[PDB]
Amino acid sequence: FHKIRNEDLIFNESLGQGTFTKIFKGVRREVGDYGQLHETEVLLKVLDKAHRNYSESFFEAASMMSKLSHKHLVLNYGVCVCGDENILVQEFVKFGSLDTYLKKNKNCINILWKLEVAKQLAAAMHFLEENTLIHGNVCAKNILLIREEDRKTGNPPFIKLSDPGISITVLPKDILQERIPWVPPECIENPKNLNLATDKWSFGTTLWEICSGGDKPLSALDSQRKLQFYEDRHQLPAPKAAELANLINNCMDYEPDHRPSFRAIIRDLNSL
Ligand SMILES: Nc1nc(Nc2ccc(S(N)(=O)=O)cc2)nn1C(=O)c1c(F)cccc1F
Repeated sequence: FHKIRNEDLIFNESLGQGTFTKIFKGVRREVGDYGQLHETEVLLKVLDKAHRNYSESFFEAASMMSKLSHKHLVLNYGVCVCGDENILVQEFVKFGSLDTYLKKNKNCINILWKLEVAKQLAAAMHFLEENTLIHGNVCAKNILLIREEDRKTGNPPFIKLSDPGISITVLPKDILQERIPWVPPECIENPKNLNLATDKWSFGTTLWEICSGGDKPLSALDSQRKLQFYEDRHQLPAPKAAELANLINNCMDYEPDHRPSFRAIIRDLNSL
């Protein structure tokens, strides 16, 4: 990972929180191509000092996303570990997280938009599966909108997948339970069961989000009732716009070995 100096980073407005992290929009002063000076918008993820003991996992996440290069994977510029800080320096995606966008733009997102976004995410996950690289936290909040759909020029929307953050393999059990139903049942049973099939399940949950105008599945259930939801083998209800409900349920198969490959997922999406 490229080391960025604290003096080249300016912290601006807060953009919320992650798991044991605080998030800020910022600026990186840098020498760019041809020796030109740039002051570039960046996204700064800051591990909580009180949780410094997660630093390794915190950075492993980013390392995962930077192992390979792909048009649908967020770019990491580097890290800042000056002083007592553990900072990830990431590309700033103009239009933010997909769940927020879906909530704010419900009455203007049709099935074609959601189908294109789903195909793009499936392409990213197929790229990861071919490379046998586990993401571990596919969710609408970790999908970032680079470009809005412009039906006046035919331009589709364009999305990227962000980093998964601290792995579910080291997170406390109560956080994992709160992450039902993105975390698959075999990972509630044993977080060391993290596997490629995990991302197929979570991809299903993410499709549910995309089709549900940004609602969170099972948000009305507390952690104990989410646990029991998995124990009684329930599936998510079909979204009102149910065009993708069969694919959602096929991805959210309680048998991990039965979840379809992302190539079959993509064929399914293209058939619609
Ligand atoms: N890499 C990245 N870029 C952005 N851009 C962004 C974020 C929020 C807004 S706004 N005004 O709240 O709607 C506008 C632009 N986010 N981002 C992330 O990794 C990220 C994430 F994945 C989840 C949550 C927060 C994040 F910050």
